[PDB]
Amino acid sequence: PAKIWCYCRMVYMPMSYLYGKRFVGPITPLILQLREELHTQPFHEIQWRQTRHRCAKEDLYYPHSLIQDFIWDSLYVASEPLLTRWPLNKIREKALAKAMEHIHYEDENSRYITIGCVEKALCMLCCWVEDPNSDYFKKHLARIPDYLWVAEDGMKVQSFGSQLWDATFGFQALVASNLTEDEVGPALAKAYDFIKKSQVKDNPSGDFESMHRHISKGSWTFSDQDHGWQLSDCTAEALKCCLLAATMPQEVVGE
Amino acid sequence: PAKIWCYCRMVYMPMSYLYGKRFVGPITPLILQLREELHTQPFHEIQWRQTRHRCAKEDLYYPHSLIQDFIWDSLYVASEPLLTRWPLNKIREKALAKAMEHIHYEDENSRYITIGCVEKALCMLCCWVEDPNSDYFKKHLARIPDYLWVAEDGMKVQSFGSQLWDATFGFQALVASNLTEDEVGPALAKAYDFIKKSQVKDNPSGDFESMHRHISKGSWTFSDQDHGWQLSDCTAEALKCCLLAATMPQEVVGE
Ligand SMILES: CCCCCCCCO[C@@H]1O[C@H](CO)[C@@H](O)[C@H](O)[C@H]1O
Ligand SMILES: CCCCCCCCO[C@@H]1O[C@H](CO)[C@@H](O)[C@H](O)[C@H]1O
Repeated sequence: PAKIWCYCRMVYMPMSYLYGKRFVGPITPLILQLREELHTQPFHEIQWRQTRHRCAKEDLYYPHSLIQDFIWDSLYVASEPLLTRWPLNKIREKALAKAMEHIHYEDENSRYITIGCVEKALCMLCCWVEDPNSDYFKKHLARIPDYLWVAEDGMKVQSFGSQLWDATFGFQALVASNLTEDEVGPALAKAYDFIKKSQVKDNPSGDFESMHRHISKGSWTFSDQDHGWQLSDCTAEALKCCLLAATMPQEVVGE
Repeated sequence: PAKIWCYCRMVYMPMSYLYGKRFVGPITPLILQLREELHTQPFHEIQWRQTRHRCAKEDLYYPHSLIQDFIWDSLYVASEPLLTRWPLNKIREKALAKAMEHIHYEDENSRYITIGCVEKALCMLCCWVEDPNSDYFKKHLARIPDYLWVAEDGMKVQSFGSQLWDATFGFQALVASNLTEDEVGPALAKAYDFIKKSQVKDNPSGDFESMHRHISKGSWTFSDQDHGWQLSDCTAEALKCCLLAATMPQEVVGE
């Protein structure tokens, strides 16, 4: 796990837990009346072992390799006959406990504003199926309205914040443009103090080192300081903005 | 196989071949309209892995042991995930060929009047699914009317012949009973010549030895000489009959 990308590691881990637990949601009367119209054949009177490899020709960009397909096919008969009727209690329970503790340690350091709407939505189910009555679930439910957005069309969902990146770009554009009226000074200061306050300085809570994470020291995020994720792209623009504002007079922009 | 009983070995071997080939008969319109009324639940909408161990309390005489059930459960996941989607070509083909050649070598020596109606019926299907157009199948079909029988009730099926055993018992009873009228001599001779002709003297065709069979030399069967199966029960009565008839005068019973 210390080799794969961070996004894949944080997305597939709840998927791994859900697959291990084999959790299925309750079959409401809507589900039974809607599952028939979707499939072209009867719901329960079809096969599933040979239906696993059927890729559409419209949504196919990177086809699977022969080795990957062979590995998946071998794993299907290696795991399902074994860890479903005679599951290894020790191994499976340790894996589930490690996944749960890793998710709990990750969300606390991320202030429950974890990367990705899909990842947060899946983590909410992952923590709800473990304890429907807790405080982590309630706090996850509380940050849900932080992603909805409205536009000319109906309500949409914002994948992640981008205020810092656009603010830095706008500040750079304003300082590069000639100060004709010179009245942009108050706005420049009122943005510069926010930029200074947006710097992430504290280390992640707990043993962030040796936990499949990288050291963060005076780093910048892409969305906001409440996330605490290092990203070299935004830091490079922030440093340029700070250096360009450094040569500006103190009496006009402030400290 | 040289350890188990002969009847079990000759009965389960066609069962083994049928299970290995996974042969299923054609689904006629009668089958689809009759498979629904039998099962209390829908035909295809039920489970089968956990339905394997459900023994009735009326037809249970020798319950399965824990070790036997564990062995079957382990074999179910050892064989089905392996030898159904990725079958060992060499091992399975050699096993099927050996079963076919063993059945063919056994039926030729048995003159197609093999032991048991169920075993013969299963062997007929086993040889038909291999070659519907042959001579062994036709000769098996020709000996079918050798088992049907009629009585006061409707037509029945006779599992095996018993003419020799009853003939020996009747001959012993007649010779033990005092010859009052002494006119039973012609009948005694007309039965004694048949008894002499009923002795199995030839060895089974081919290499009967070292083929999971026992040596037969001047043995007797239970049904008729056309079978060629050693049985110590009938031989003991036949020897007693021969010895008791030996002391009888030659001029009255013949040679
Ligand atoms: C030291 C070996 C102990 C037995 C291991 C059996 C194979 C692992 O398999 C698991 O083991 C569990 C505990 O026995 C059982 O519930 C089942 O056999 C199975 O779930
Ligand atoms: C020397 C190994 C050759 C490949 C055999 C793999 C194990 C045998 O097993 C069988 O072999 C088939 C033929 O390859 C494959 O379809 C599957 O592995 C299986 O059906």
